Amino acid sequence: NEDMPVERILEAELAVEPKDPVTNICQAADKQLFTLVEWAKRIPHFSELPLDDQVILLRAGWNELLIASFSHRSIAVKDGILLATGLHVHRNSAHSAGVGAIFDRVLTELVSKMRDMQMDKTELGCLRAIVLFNPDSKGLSNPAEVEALREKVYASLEAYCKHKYPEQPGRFAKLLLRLPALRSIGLKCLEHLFFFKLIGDTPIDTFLMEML
Amino acid sequence: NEDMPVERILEAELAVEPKDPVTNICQAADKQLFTLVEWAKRIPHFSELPLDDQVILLRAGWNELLIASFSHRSIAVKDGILLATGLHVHRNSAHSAGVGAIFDRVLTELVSKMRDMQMDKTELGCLRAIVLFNPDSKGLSNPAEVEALREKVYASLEAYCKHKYPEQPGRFAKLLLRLPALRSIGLKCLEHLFFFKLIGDTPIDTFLMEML
Amino acid sequence: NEDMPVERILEAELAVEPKDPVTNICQAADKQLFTLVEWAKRIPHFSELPLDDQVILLRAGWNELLIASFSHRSIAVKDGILLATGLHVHRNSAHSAGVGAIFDRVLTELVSKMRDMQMDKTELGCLRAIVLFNPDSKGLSNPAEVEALREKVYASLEAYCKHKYPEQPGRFAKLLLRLPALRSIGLKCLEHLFFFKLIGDTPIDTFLMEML
Amino acid sequence: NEDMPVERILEAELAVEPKDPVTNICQAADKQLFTLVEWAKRIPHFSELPLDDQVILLRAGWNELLIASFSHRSIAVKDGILLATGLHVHRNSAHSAGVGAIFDRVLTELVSKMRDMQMDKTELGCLRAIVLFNPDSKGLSNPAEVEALREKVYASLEAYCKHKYPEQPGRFAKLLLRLPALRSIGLKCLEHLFFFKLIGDTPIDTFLMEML
Amino acid sequence: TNMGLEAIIRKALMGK
Amino acid sequence: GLEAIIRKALM
Amino acid sequence: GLEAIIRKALM
Amino acid sequence: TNMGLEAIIRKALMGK
Repeated sequence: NEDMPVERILEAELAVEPKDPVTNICQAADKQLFTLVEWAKRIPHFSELPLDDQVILLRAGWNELLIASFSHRSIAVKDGILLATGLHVHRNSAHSAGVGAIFDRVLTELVSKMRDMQMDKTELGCLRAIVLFNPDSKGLSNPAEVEALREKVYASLEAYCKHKYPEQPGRFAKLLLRLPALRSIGLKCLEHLFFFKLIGDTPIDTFLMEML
Repeated sequence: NEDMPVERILEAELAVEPKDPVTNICQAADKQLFTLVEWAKRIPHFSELPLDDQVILLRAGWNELLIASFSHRSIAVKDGILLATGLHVHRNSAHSAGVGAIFDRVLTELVSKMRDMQMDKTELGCLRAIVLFNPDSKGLSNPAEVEALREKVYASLEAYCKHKYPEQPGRFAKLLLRLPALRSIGLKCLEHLFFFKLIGDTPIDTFLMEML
Repeated sequence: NEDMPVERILEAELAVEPKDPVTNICQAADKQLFTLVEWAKRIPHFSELPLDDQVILLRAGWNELLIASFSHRSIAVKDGILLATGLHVHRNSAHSAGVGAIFDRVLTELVSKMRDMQMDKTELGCLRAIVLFNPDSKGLSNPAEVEALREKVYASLEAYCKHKYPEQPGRFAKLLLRLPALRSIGLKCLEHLFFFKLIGDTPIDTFLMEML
Repeated sequence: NEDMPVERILEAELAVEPKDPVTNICQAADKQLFTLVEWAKRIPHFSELPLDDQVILLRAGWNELLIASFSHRSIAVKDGILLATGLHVHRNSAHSAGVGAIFDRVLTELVSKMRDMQMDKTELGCLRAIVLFNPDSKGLSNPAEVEALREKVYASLEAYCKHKYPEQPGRFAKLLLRLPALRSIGLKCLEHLFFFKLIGDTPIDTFLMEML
Repeated sequence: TNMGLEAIIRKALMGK
Repeated sequence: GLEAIIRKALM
Repeated sequence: GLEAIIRKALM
Repeated sequence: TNMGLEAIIRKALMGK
C-alpha cells in the first residue's frame, strides 16, 4: 500500500518544468529559489514538517537538487548540459571556464547514466525527494521524522520500479546508487564556487556583510 | 543467488581484521595498504579483474574503504573512533587538533547511524565491495563490466537482509543510503589533507617531487 | 620633505587607537570598520582621492591594515595577541581551535620581528599608509596617481628613520621587508576563512545570497 | 664599501640565462633545479651557510625565485610570458587554463612594472638574493646569519641604485616594493597547483607515496 | 543561523 | 554591495 | 608512480 | 623533513 504516492511526486516534477558561461548560473538564483520551493511543497508531508525544518532541508539540498534537475533535463542534449534557464553548455565551452571538471563528471556519471537506464520523471522525482528528505542535515528539530519520510519515499519508489519493470530487478538499487555520484558532484561545485571567489579576489573579501 | 557470494565477503572482512590524531593515519599508511590490498583479491571475481583495473579500483576506493572500516569498528565505543593502529581517538583531542569538523561528521553521519541500525560484518563488507567496484572510476580499461560485479554484489546483499531481517523490508535501502554519507566524508577528509599541506610549512611546494 | 607629512600619520594612528578566538574577529567587524574608515580620511591626501578609489583601497587593504595593527599591539605581550575587542588570545587556545598555524606565523614573522626592531607608531602608521595606497589594487579609476601617494609616504618615512636612527642606515629597508611577510599572512588568513566556511555546516552554500 | 659586490650578483644572473600550457611548466622541474642551484652558489656567502640551511632557503624560495625570473624575461614579450624553456604564453591561451588569474597579476604587477622602471639584471638579481636570503624560513639553524646576509644584499643594492641613478631617489624602495606583489603571486600559484591536483582527482590521492 | 537567507526562504514558502 | 557600507562611513 | 607499490602487493 | 627532495637538492649542490 501507498501513502507517498508516486503520482504526486510526478505531479510535483512536472509542475516545475521550465515553461559568463559560469556567471550565467549565478544570477538565475531567484528563479531557482521558486523552482526548488514550489517543487518541495508538492512532496507529501513536506509541508507538515515544522517550518523551521523545511528551511534546513532546502538549504541543505539546494545544490544536489538543482544538479539532479539539469542533469536529467540534458538527456535530450548531445554532450552538453541544458540549464533551467534554457542555455546549453559544451565541453569546449566549459573547460574554457575550468568547470570542465564538473562537466565531465556531470555527463559521465549522471547525464549519461540516466540516458542509459532511460530514467523517468517519477524515478528522478523520487530520488530527488530522497535527497530532500535528508535527515543528516544539521539542526533538524527532529531527525527521526525526516528519517521516516525518507523511508516512505524509497518504499514507494521500490514498489513503483518492481511494478513498472518486473524484468529489471536491480533498477531500484541502480537508482539509489546514482546518489553518491550526485552528492560528490555537489561538493565539487562548492569547491569551484569557493576557489573562484578566492582566487578571483578582485572583490574577494566580501565576507564582511555577514552582519557587518 | 550467489553468482557473487556473501559469507565469503564476511570471511574477507574477517581475514583483514586486526587480531597527535592526524599523524596516526599518516602512520600506518603501510598497514592500511596491507589490509586493503589483500581484501580485494579475496573478493569473488576481484582478481580475475585485469591487473590494471584492480589498480584504479584500489586507488579510487582507498579513502572510503578505509573510512567505512574504522566507522564500523567504533560502533564498539561511545565517544570516539578506533584506528587499525590499535589506538583510539577522542572528540576532545580531534577537536583540539582542528579536525573536530570531520570528526563529528563521522560520528554523527556514519558511526551513530551504523550503530542505530546495528549493522553487521556481512553488511559492512557488502557496502565496501560496492565501493570497491566503482564503474565511474576514471580510466577503467573495462568499466562496463565493473558495473556487473556491483550489480552482482548488491543483489546478493538484498538476500542476506531479506532472510536475516524480513521485518525490515527496506533495511537494504537503508544500507545503500549511507553511501552518499561515505563519499561526502571521503572528500571532506581529502579537503583537510590538502588544506594542512597548504598552510603547511615552507615545505609546501614539494610537488616538484613529481619530477619527470 | 613633507609633501606628505609624518607626525600627523602618528596622530592618525593615535586617533584610532583604543583608549573562542575566531569568532572575536567575526565580532568587531563593525568596530574594525569604524577604526579603519576614519583612519583613512586622516591620511594626508587620502580623502582628496575620488570617492570611488577611497573604496577600492579600503576593501583591498582591509586585512593587512587590520593585521598589521594587532601585530604591533602585541609587541606588548609575550605569548599572544591583543585584539581591538579588548580581549587577548593565547597560543594554547588558538592552536586548540585549529589556527595555530596562522597564529604562529604572526608571532614568528610579525610580532617578534616588530619587537626585535622595536618598531614605533610613526613606523607602523607609515607601513600601513603604504599598504593603503596600493596601485596594484584592482579597478582604480586613477591608479597611476595612487603610486605617488605611496612614493610620497615611503620618502617621508626614509627621513623619520634617517634622523631618529642614523646608526642604522638600513632600518628603513628593514621596515619595508616586513611587507611581504604581511601579505603572505594576509592571504593565509583568507585561506583559513574560506576553509572554515567550506567544511562548514550545510550552511555552506549560502553564496546564493549574492542574489541579482 | 662593498663585500656583497653587485657585479657578482650580475655575474650569477647572467650565468644562468637560458642558452598543457600549464602541464609544460611541471616537467621542466629538472632544469629549474639546476638553474636555481647554480644561480644560488654564485651569491656570495651562500655557500658559507651551513649546508642544511642552504637546502631550506632554496626549498623556501623555489617559487618566488622562478617567478621573478620569467617575469623579467618577458619584458621583451608583448602581453605574454616567456618561460626558461622558451615557450611564450598568451592570455587567451592561459585563461583557457584557469591560470588566467596568475597571468593577469604576473603581467600587471610584475612583468609590466619591471618594463616600466626599465629594471635591470643587477637590480633583479639583488631582489632575487633578498628573496633567497629569507630568514623567516622554518628550521634555519641560525635565522640571524641569513638576516645579516639579507641586510648586505640590500645595503649594496641601495648603494648601487644611488650610484647609477642619482636622479631617481626612490628606485630602491620602488624595487623593495615589488616584493609583496611577488610573494603573493607565489602563493596564488600554490593555490592553483593545489586546486588542480584536488579537483582533478583523476589521480588525486597520490599523497600516499609520502613514506608509503 | 538566522541569516538573511533563512528569512527569504521562510517567506518563499508562501510568496516572493 | 559592501561599497554602500563603507561610503556611508566615508561620510 | 604509486601503481608500482600496489601491483607489488597485488602479487 | 628528510624528504627525498631534501636529498636531491643536497646532492644538487655539487652534481646531478
